[PDB]
Amino acid sequence: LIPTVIRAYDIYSRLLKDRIIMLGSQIDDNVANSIVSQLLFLQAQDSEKDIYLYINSPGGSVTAGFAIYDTIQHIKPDVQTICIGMAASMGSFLLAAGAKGKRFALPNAEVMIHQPLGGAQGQATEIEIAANHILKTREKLNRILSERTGQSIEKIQKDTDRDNFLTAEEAKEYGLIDEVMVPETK
Amino acid sequence: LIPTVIERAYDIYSRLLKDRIIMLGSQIDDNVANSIVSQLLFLQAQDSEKDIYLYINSPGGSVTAGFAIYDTIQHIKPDVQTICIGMAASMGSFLLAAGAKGKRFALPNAEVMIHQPLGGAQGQATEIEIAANHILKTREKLNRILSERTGQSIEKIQKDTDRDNFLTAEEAKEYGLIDEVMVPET
Amino acid sequence: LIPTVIERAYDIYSRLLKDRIIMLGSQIDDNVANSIVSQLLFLQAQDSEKDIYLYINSPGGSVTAGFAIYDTIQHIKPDVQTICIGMAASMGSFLLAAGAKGKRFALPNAEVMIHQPLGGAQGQATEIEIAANHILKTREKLNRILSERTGQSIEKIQKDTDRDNFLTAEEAKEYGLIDEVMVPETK
Amino acid sequence: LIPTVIRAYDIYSRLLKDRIIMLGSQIDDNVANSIVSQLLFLQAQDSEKDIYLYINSPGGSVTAGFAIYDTIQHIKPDVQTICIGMAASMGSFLLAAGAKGKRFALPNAEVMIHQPLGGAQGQATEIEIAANHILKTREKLNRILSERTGQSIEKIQKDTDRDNFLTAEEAKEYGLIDEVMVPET
Amino acid sequence: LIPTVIAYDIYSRLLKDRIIMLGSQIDDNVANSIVSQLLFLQAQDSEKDIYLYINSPGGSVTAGFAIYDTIQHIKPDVQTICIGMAASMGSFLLAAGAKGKRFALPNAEVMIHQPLGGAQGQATEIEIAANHILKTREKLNRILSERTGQSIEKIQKDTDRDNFLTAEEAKEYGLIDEVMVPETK
Amino acid sequence: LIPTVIRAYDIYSRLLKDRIIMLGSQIDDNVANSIVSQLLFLQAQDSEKDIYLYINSPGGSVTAGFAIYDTIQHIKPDVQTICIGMAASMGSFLLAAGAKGKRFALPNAEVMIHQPLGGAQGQATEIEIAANHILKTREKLNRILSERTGQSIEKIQKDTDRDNFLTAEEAKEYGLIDEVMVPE
Amino acid sequence: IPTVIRAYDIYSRLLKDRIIMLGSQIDDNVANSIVSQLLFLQAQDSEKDIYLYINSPGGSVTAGFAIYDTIQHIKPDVQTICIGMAASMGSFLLAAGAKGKRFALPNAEVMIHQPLGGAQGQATEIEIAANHILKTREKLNRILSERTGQSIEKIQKDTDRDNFLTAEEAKEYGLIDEVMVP
Amino acid sequence: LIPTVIERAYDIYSRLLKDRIIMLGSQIDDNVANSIVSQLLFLQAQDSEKDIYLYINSPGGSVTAGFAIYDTIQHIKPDVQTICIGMAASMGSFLLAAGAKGKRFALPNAEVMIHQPLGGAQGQATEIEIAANHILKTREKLNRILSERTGQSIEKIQKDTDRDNFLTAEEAKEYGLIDEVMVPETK
Amino acid sequence: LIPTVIETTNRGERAYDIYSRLLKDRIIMLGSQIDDNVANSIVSQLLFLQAQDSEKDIYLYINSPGGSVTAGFAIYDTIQHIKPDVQTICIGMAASMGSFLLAAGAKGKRFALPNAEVMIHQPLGGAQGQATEIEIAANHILKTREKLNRILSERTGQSIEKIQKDTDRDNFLTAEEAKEYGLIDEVMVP
Ligand SMILES: [N-]=[N+]=NCCC[C@H]1C(=O)N(Cc2cccc3ccccc23)C[C@@H]2N(C(=O)NCCCC(F)(F)F)CCC(=O)N21
Ligand SMILES: [N-]=[N+]=NCCC[C@H]1C(=O)N(Cc2cccc3ccccc23)C[C@@H]2N(C(=O)NCCCC(F)(F)F)CCC(=O)N21
Ligand SMILES: [N-]=[N+]=NCCC[C@H]1C(=O)N(Cc2cccc3ccccc23)C[C@@H]2N(C(=O)NCCCC(F)(F)F)CCC(=O)N21
Ligand SMILES: [N-]=[N+]=NCCC[C@H]1C(=O)N(Cc2cccc3ccccc23)C[C@@H]2N(C(=O)NCCCC(F)(F)F)CCC(=O)N21
Ligand SMILES: [N-]=[N+]=NCCC[C@H]1C(=O)N(Cc2cccc3ccccc23)C[C@@H]2N(C(=O)NCCCC(F)(F)F)CCC(=O)N21
Ligand SMILES: [N-]=[N+]=NCCC[C@H]1C(=O)N(Cc2cccc3ccccc23)C[C@@H]2N(C(=O)NCCCC(F)(F)F)CCC(=O)N21
Ligand SMILES: [N-]=[N+]=NCCC[C@H]1C(=O)N(Cc2cccc3ccccc23)C[C@@H]2N(C(=O)NCCCC(F)(F)F)CCC(=O)N21
Ligand SMILES: [N-]=[N+]=NCCC[C@H]1C(=O)N(Cc2cccc3ccccc23)C[C@@H]2N(C(=O)NCCCC(F)(F)F)CCC(=O)N21
Ligand SMILES: [N-]=[N+]=NCCC[C@H]1C(=O)N(Cc2cccc3ccccc23)C[C@@H]2N(C(=O)NCCCC(F)(F)F)CCC(=O)N21
Repeated sequence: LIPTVIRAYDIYSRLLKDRIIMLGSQIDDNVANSIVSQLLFLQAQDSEKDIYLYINSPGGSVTAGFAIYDTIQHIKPDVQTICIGMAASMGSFLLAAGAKGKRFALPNAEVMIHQPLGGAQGQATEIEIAANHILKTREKLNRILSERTGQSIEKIQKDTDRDNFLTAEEAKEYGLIDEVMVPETK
Repeated sequence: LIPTVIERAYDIYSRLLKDRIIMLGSQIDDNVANSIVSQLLFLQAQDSEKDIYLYINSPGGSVTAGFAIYDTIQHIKPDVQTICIGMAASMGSFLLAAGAKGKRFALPNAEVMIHQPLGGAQGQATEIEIAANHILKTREKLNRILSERTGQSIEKIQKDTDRDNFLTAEEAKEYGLIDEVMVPET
Repeated sequence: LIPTVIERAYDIYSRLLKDRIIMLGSQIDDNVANSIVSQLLFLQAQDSEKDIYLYINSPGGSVTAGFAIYDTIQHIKPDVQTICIGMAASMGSFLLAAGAKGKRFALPNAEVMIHQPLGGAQGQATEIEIAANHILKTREKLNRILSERTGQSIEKIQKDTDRDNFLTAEEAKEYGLIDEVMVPETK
Repeated sequence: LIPTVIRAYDIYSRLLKDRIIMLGSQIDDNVANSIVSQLLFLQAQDSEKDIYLYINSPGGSVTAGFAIYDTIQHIKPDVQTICIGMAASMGSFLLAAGAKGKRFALPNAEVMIHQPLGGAQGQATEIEIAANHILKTREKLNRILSERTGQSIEKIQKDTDRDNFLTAEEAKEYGLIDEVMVPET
Repeated sequence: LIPTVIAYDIYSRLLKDRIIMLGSQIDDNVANSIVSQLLFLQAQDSEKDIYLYINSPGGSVTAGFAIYDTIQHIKPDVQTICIGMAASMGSFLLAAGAKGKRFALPNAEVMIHQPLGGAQGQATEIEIAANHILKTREKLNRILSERTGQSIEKIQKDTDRDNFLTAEEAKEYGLIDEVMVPETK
Repeated sequence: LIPTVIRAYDIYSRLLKDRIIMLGSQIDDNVANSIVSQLLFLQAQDSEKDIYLYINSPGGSVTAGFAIYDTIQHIKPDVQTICIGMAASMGSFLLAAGAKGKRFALPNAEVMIHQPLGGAQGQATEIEIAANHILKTREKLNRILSERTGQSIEKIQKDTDRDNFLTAEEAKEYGLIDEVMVPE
Repeated sequence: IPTVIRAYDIYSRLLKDRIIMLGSQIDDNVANSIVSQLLFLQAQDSEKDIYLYINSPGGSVTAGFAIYDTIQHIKPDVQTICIGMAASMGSFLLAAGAKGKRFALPNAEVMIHQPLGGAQGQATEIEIAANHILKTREKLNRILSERTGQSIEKIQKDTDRDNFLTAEEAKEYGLIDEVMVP
Repeated sequence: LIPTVIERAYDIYSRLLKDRIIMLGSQIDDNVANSIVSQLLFLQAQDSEKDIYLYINSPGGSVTAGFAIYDTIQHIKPDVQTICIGMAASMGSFLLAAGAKGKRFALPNAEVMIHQPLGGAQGQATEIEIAANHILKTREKLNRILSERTGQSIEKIQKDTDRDNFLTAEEAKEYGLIDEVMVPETK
Repeated sequence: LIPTVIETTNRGERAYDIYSRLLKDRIIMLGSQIDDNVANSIVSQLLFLQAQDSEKDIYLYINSPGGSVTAGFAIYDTIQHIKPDVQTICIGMAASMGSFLLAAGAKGKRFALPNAEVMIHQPLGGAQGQATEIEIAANHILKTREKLNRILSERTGQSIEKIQKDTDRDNFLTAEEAKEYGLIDEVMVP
């Protein structure tokens, strides 16, 4: 049950009013379509002011993740990315896809990078097509990470061969984020 | 949970429909086709001249449902722009190609896939024959229209759709399924 | 799932009903038939002169639910237009063929299918006989009305419905199931 | 529990000693392999004496049936066919396949003929291949039935379009069997 | 069915007075809602205390840290009040409240244990998962050490298995500052 | 379908306006959280006026029950308890937890007391911990019942060993309630 | 399964006259049995022909290759006789019989296609499985070319999808030598 | 149905055991290991000098069950030949490599596969650590023995077993898992 | 499918299933999870072998993940009761009650092959119902553990308190480690 805040907003709709979008679950097409539409709407409201993408996600669909990636790059406003809780797989990809100098993580947040997961069954030719497709998809993802992080493509491939868990501070020095957002007031 | 925007209160997809943006964001069944057909007809009645924008993030689905969307696009006066974000596969890519000439787009990292239609039949040989003839006719009809829409020959469409054929956004433009790859201008 | 329209706030399908368009967009069960019957009666009461438009994207379903729609169409004063978009199969195509003469339409890539009715029976020989005779009378009743609506003879309908018979929008017109293929004029 | 008779035999193996093979179930590969083995065994014991194929079966696999059919035709001994209870689909095809003048049914035995059953899922090209395969298989069945019964291929195709039940007498005059084996007073 | 007051649902009414309800197993949905609420209450009033009700058996560690980090990031003191139970990540969040303002009511139950997880597949994948959960445990223990005043190794021994504590025992442990006494009538 | 009464209220929210809280189901964390919130709301609405806790419950979670218990004792207003239908296990504990002199049952209401239920699976040391935990919980429940009823702990222990059903009148003489509320 | 009279079950009686029955889907259990039978028949008599009955929809590739290698290893000629059907690895094994001694009965069905498989998990795991089944296909197609006389590129085209053949069509393709007429 | 052979009525696998052939033709579990251990012990007692022949067509399975077989092979006096027919995967290929040196074979089209051991663990971080340390020790143990049996270095074994690694019979020979590919006589 | 072995005699052919042939030479196979069926069979086998010869050694083969404690104690007590020495040999694995029974073999005749795995841990159980029912089950399994630990201490030479710490969680041991622990006497080398 999502609480209401007083016009009357559900808490997530209230956050959208101050240009905060919530990527808070597994990335499927429904989540992507919603985050795309929110990005488009916020552009139309104001092309100058920053948008804030909250990321607490284990990842999910690559294609759905790319719907969000492209929409972030297409629109005029800077899209800040803030990892809170965890950003894994396509979650961590989108965290690195934020506007330069405005990608953050909170101190105890967990960033994880790995290679894409998929499947194929049937004839040897069908297996070959699926294998060729997912290998092209991985290289596409590794290319963009290399550009976004400033690590070489070969380093990205080695480090994503298996699940690679990084602390907030480790994700900064890797180049996935720009800053560990510390508690100033405390 | 779909967020709400206030600018009167709209759910996000209804706010997009106010600016003539329809969302084809899931598998194509009869329910999705009927919702889209109704949105198309409604937007015509509001304004028969202004452009409609059909967002496509879909893996295809039912062929007859897809054709309900196709025929309703062609019937109405407004240009329906097609925009592949995320992925457009099978009947999704067909409906991408059915967009108004000069206004079929795909974002850079969007995935396009074409293949032949999928079906099934069980029972007596006479029933298998009838179902086999039906799905072959259905493929000829799809290949006919894809040839007319892309500029490729029917024989090339049939070879290239014999098994799953993945295409980048740029490869989709070279093939004639889209007109432009919508680059990040800003 | 369903988008809202502000033109008072309507869900999209309700906005279409305001312009006398009814959506038969699913498998025909009793819930669907009751809704459509209630819509037909409402539109009559608003205006007995103006046309009603029955959008048909349906694979068929319950025969009796189909006849609930059929009888309510024939009972009311207004002409009810039928427009096949996507597909109209089994009782879907029967209802497509039940539209007011000269106002049964299909868009060019719509699919039409006709067959005999489907049913079942399990138990004693006497119960199987009763169920068999019932479904046979139902088929004759369906074929008699299809003959009258299309102009084809009862024996031609019985051969052409013996198995699944797929027809294009154009083939549906020349069979007599529709009157006109609604071609795109602006293109 | 199959009873034993006395050298001790289970009852079916006792029947096999007198050259009687029991086709008493759905025709799958295991049943076909056993009957094929039995036919080859009985040939080796005596290439001349008749073999008696009891048929109480609803049919089953077409390829498994043709394993039985071809093995019947290949071997030297005449293979009598006896429909008791029922012979349906490939069961009735095998009933018709017996040695000429030696295909029998008992008076209340049921004979049914229909077209083959199958299935296909996936791409339109895969569906096309399965359709063409099963249609060829039906033509193959109807051609052999035509030769065996004396009826035309076109009549067999009309009479097998839907389930078609026949009495013993009706199956005789159709040409599926030669005689109705009546009980003596 | 949640009751309404005049029109707020009861939980939304509590949120109007800066009370947030952590009353279920901690998953990502619950974490995102609480994070959103914490950020909203900061924006309304950056000075005034927030009150975090905890009746939770724990759940996801990463979801718990989403809540933990947001509490530490915002300016307002976040009071924590254990009512019913605070277990696992629940008790971690109870200890994470503003110093001097972590409470439990007299019959509330506080439980602490080590995190739970899983791994299946190759030895190398099991190794990676094992090193990951051990690092997560050390991170949890380091922060609990800081919050309670107890040593990291005392936390490790005391969380090796389920360790149930009364409200009073939790206070002397350093998980809470006070056992909340009844209001003055 | 819960009926509405007319400002429009669903029937339970209407009862909440007049300081009546419904504990009408199994006690889990959700029920407890709702009731806790209602008790805190009614305190803020008026610190003086009585609150009425309707109890028709088979019990449930002990920790969820203690969330309701502690919140009752915390707040300023007297909380009346009224058992209608049944109060079993933690249900009867909460019945007994009402303000002194204002714990009621209607004449055919069923009151049942028993010991807590739980479980454990795994290693002997895990079983021991789970066993020690549930025994301390029983000692905690029995100590508070002793105080609330006037019965000795050892009498509570014997009487809760197995399921012990009590009539409304029997509940009064035991000390779980103060009065059987007769027809007016 | 009936008995004949010492007492034999019918399949064991056929093994006494050097006949092996491949009458089911090819899994490891069927392959271990047939390999053991082949070895036993070699030891009894290294010169006399062995007769492999084939009524099989195919099955595991590796299990099929257990039977294939053992046929090629032993001294006796193994005749292959397709009765009912020989599909996929069943047809591969049919083509593997001694040269001039591969048969099918008139109405027997022979089918050839490419091997089936599957893979799930990481892209690197999918790549390995893809490369493995592609190698397995080249190996199967290579041997069929040698056994039939057809080119590797013709075998790859004809096995791209399910391809059904009559007994007569199997002869002129080179999968068998003779149609055994009654 | 396993066929019977008469000379004394043996089932076909028992007939093979008479001539000192043991069949490892399935997934390795405790039952299979116990049976193979017992056969090895029995064959030793019959004749401590003559070779034993271990047929391997197996996808592998339990590591401890596999080591039951490994140790019993090494314990007994007779040489235990190994012959891969069809496939030897994981612990299957380990046991293939464990045959008497100079007497480890594969037929030309036999698939040999080497990877790292598989396992799992659910529960507390401490319980996950114990299960992780156990399987890592087990992999080191397997890799050390493979090194001694093949002549390859431990670090090369480590890299080549990190993922599923399929080898042909010939590739298994040059890797050192087998000594000979048993080619057929011409034609 | 358990293979059968046929040996020629002067008066025909004698057929044994392989495990029954091992029993002829006083070898008993503990090759599975220890349930009551496994225990009863092993108990009966021990009793039979005693009656055949009260002086000759019996050989207990152990490849077992453990199982029922009471079933294990059926085997344990029967071993101790009979006169013949019962050698124990771990091949593959001996875990939990498996390793306990390994440790229970005749002093000096407990073995393991070099790559055999030996694991010790505390007993497993469960309880559901009333607090008092939980108490009884808890007290019962705790007494069972004390009983297991006390006998292991006598058999290994390790103190009760070290056994308790070493069995608190799953403790995997190599064959050599099991020797030095006192669970076995010798690693039987090739
Ligand atoms: N180079 N260049 N660029 C700018 C051309 C954008 C173009 C277009 O292609 N689309 C298609 C589209 C659909 C869905 C999601 C998308 C995400 C990323 C990009 C495109 C998307 C919609 C957009 N409109 C708009 O924003 N209207 C304002 C209303 C937005 C609302 F408030 F409804 F959200 C309507 C007017 C128009 O011409 N366009
Ligand atoms: N170009 N051209 N033309 C020819 C006019 C079309 C004609 C008709 O055939 N239909 C049937 C129909 C139903 C459903 C979906 C369809 C999709 C494609 C084609 C037809 C469809 C409805 C339409 N009306 C309308 O749009 N009224 C405006 C309201 C629209 C709303 F806002 F409700 F959506 C009512 C008046 C009328 O005569 N028609
Ligand atoms: N002989 N004769 N014939 C023509 C008068 C019809 C007659 C009748 O038989 N019914 C029964 C009926 C119920 C439900 C669905 C039906 C569908 C098809 C036919 C009948 C139906 C109701 C109708 N009314 C009405 O339409 N009122 C207008 C309001 C309609 C609304 F707007 F509510 F939908 C009330 C007054 C009345 O006498 N009748
Ligand atoms: N006409 N004619 N033809 C007989 C010559 C045929 C030839 C052959 O092709 N086969 C293969 C075969 C296998 C299985 C089932 C089959 C069914 C139909 C046809 C062939 C079959 C076996 C047969 N043998 C035999 O029958 N031996 C007698 C013993 C039989 C037993 F008693 F074991 F069953 C061994 C000697 C031999 O050269 N052949
Ligand atoms: N001290 N300090 N520092 C740093 C300034 C915070 C900064 C920011 O980093 N975010 C990202 C963010 C998103 C979601 C959850 C988060 C939880 C914890 C931290 C960050 C979070 C959003 C925030 N905004 C805001 O609060 N606007 C007021 C409305 C809040 C609402 F009412 F909607 F909740 C918009 C303006 C802005 O610059 N920021
Ligand atoms: N004011 N005061 N006082 C009395 C001081 C109590 C103190 C506190 O400890 N909490 C924590 C708390 C949370 C949830 C359930 C609890 C149940 C029992 C005890 C504590 C609870 C919240 C409370 N607030 C309040 O009641 N505000 C009134 C509105 C209540 C509403 F109507 F929203 F329910 C906010 C102001 C405040 O300092 N407190
Ligand atoms: N030419 N050539 N060939 C074969 C002699 C090779 C050699 C060998 O490599 N094996 C291993 C082996 C096991 C299982 C299946 C196999 C299949 C194909 C090849 C090998 C196989 C066993 C064989 N023996 C034998 O056949 N003894 C006869 C009895 C056979 C029985 F009747 F038991 F089956 C024991 C004596 C011996 O040195 N060998
Ligand atoms: N030097 N040295 N070393 C070691 C002496 C071996 C010793 C022993 O330790 N065992 C235990 C044992 C059980 C099960 C499987 C084992 C596998 C590998 C090693 C041991 C095994 C049994 C063996 N016996 C025997 O083989 N008898 C021959 C008949 C065997 C039969 F035919 F029954 F299988 C009985 C006489 C005897 O003293 N031993
Ligand atoms: N030391 N010690 N001694 C053995 C004398 C003990 C005594 C007894 O208490 N039992 C009960 C018993 C039952 C089952 C399992 C047991 C396991 C452990 C102890 C006892 C068991 C049976 C035994 N008998 C016997 O062994 N007869 C020999 C035949 C054995 C066979 F071959 F059948 F297995 C019959 C004669 C007799 O007085 N006894």
